[PDB]
Amino acid sequence: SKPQPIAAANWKCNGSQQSLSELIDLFNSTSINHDVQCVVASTFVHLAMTKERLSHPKFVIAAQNAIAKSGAFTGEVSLPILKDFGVNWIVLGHSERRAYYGETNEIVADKVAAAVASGFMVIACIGETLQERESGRTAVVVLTQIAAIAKKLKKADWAKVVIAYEAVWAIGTGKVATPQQAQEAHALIRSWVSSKIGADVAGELRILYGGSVNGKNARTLYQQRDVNGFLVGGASLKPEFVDIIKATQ
Amino acid sequence: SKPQPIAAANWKCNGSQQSLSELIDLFNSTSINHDVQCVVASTFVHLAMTKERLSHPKFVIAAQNAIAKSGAFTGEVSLPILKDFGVNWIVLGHSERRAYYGETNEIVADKVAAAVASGFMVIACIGETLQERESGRTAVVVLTQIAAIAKKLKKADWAKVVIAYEAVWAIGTGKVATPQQAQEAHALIRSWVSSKIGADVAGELRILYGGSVNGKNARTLYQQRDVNGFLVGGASLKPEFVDIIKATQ
Repeated sequence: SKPQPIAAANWKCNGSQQSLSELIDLFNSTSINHDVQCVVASTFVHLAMTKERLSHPKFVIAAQNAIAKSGAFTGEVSLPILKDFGVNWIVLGHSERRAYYGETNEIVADKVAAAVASGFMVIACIGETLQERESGRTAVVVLTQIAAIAKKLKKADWAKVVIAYEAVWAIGTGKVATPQQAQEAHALIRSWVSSKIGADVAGELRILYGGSVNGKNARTLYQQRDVNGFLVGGASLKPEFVDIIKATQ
Repeated sequence: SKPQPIAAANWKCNGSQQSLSELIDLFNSTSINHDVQCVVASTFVHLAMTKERLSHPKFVIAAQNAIAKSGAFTGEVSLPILKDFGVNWIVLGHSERRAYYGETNEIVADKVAAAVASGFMVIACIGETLQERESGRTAVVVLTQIAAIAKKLKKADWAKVVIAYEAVWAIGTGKVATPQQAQEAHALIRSWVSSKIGADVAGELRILYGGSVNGKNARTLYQQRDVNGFLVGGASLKPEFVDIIKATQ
């Protein structure tokens, strides 16, 4: 048995007010009989409606991104802004931001540490591409990313840290990730944390699977020793997200 | 005559729920006797409240950025999302996003083209830096930037285009933008438009001044022939933004 699992919805850059309203209420309707933190990471635009319309005691809201401080940064949203808005959870370092929007390992780490310092619960994303997996660089890449983050934190910080292992290599590539492959990656990350931060931090840490997660595959993913729940992409916009949460029992 | 002026508030990455609420109600309180579009560009997070709480007939809400389409773009907000949210104005290509967030001339142009195609009113920002100006490259840079935008648009598109001339070189630098320098930038711009797009377009086009504007300089800036209002930064978070609106009379 395990730390409290997390079922996190990464809606990404998606939703309409009507589509999202209905999903929120489906989420509200769910009876969750176990301890699980559910999280909905909507676009910035949708944070208001979600905050107001989502009333479920097991759900919190998150941002999908931020910058560290307010000021002369047109188009961007900052941590104190989110904080003032009552958002206390945030996803940082998503593969898409690292790929498209200039988030290097250091930029992500700095954002994580800034969010940790401001009181956020952080879902810090790491993980490797297909090309990196196929060139034998899974451990090099993933451990590099997490080392970059961890050197910006101190022990106390890890209470507020969640690590999402995005198996990007396993999303839309032909390669469907087995529970074993998932487990093998999560084990790698947990051993690293044990060895580098300590076995007590490693035992408390939630490591989320953020490859392709759906209603069908979640339970058998979740059952693996070192999988503590999920950061869900496209399925999180659908009813089966409920079955993903249920799969964390 | 001058076309309808625009008084636009760029809040940049600033505001709390309480601070912004008070500011919005001041804006609601204003009595505006002349024809002017006031626009409030808040952070994505504050769009819901601004929309809900701003009730003034001369005001519209705007975003400070978007990407073209919805999808797997964690952290970003798209044009369709904004549209579904009732947001029909947008500021694109702000100096800060060009400087910090990878927006080349092409990227801005592409965003502007997509927003226009989507039915948005677009405040497209151009302008040179202090050292561009002091190397004698004002006209090179500014006309380069508008050309990159214009080549992706067609004639009928321009009814939805506003140009904001950001006098970046004049904000916090010690260099003083006289009304004469504002006017000659604006004239360069409208000349270009007249000569490259058409004198009819150029006569209808709002070219907003977006160097340092405050309640004290605004009237004198407005009275220049080629200035059609303002994209105000710091002063837009303050009461004197009302005086800036009044100055477009």
